[PDB]
Amino acid sequence: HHHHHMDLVEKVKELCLELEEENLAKAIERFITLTHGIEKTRGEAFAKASIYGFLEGILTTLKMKYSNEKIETLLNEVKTAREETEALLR
Amino acid sequence: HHHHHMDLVEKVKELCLELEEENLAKAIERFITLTHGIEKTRGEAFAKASIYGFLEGILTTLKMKYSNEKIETLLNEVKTAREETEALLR
Amino acid sequence: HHHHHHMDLVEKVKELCLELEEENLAKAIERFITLTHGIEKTRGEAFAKASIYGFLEGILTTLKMKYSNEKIETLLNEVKTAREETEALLR
Amino acid sequence: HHHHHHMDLVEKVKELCLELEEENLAKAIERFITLTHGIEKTRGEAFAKASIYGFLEGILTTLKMKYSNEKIETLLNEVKTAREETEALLR
Repeated sequence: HHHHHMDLVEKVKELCLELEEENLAKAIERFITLTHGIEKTRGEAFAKASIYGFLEGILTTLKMKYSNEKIETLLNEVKTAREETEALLR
Repeated sequence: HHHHHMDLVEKVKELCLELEEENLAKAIERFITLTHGIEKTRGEAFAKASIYGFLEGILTTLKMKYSNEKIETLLNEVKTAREETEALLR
Repeated sequence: HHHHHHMDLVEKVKELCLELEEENLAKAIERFITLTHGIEKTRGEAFAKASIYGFLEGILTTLKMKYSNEKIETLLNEVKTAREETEALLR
Repeated sequence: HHHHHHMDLVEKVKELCLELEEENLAKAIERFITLTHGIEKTRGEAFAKASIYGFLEGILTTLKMKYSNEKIETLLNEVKTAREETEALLR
């Protein structure tokens, strides 16, 4: 099992609450909010790489101020989403 | 006073140590190293949006901890570089 | 901060030229951005952006020597800022 | 017919500014060029030249919006030539 896309961006914003990090999550929403145009102008992979990377940033430093199973689990999940996103077919 | 590319990345890995987050700096080094081919494979904006998003994710979370003037500074600098990177010419 | 980028920043500059009566100038930009579309194809984005942005700097700089409107410097700073990001590399 | 290229082109233009009483404009070209120094080593020569030339044309263009000097038009077409050549690929 593994979360993906908008789903994954939620399992994360979520864990941010469990960590009592309110603004952190509000930011994630404000960030994904702006990463709205990128979509059409640059394409889907570019749009995912930004967000997935941004979520990688977070889950990365959180994994320092806390040590839950969740974080690592998610971080590895998001990390996999990134690796799929940038990979090219041909 | 704005930084860019490798430089802005360096001035961020730097704030990490200043913050006593060596592992974090190590992480960025890893991230930047793993971005490696992306620039080749997907392009420069992709590689940039990818790494800048990550840096902004680290920074956005730290800002939810320490309160240095640097952090909010390096943040607006990262967001601005991400914005320019994603903008299209026509 | 509130920096403008790419086509949008270009668009701002043209506008500013209008807000200054300078029309043939605003008309000139379009002429320039148009006669430089393929560049992106052959040299890429950074190169394309470095030509247009440098071009806007040149415009914004000689006007800042004719008028006083704060919008000029504010705008000049952004194009300069955009140039710098565009030319920076990750190594 | 021989035309100006690179550094000399930068000078002829910087010179025209002086002969128009706009030395600040001239000092700008000076500082622009300074700032655009290592870029040559990072993005290549074609890149460095396209930014500086676009910059020069941006000036020559808006300049032309305030003077009837014959030199400007020619000085403009020259910078235009320099660019066309610079951005062209050997393929």
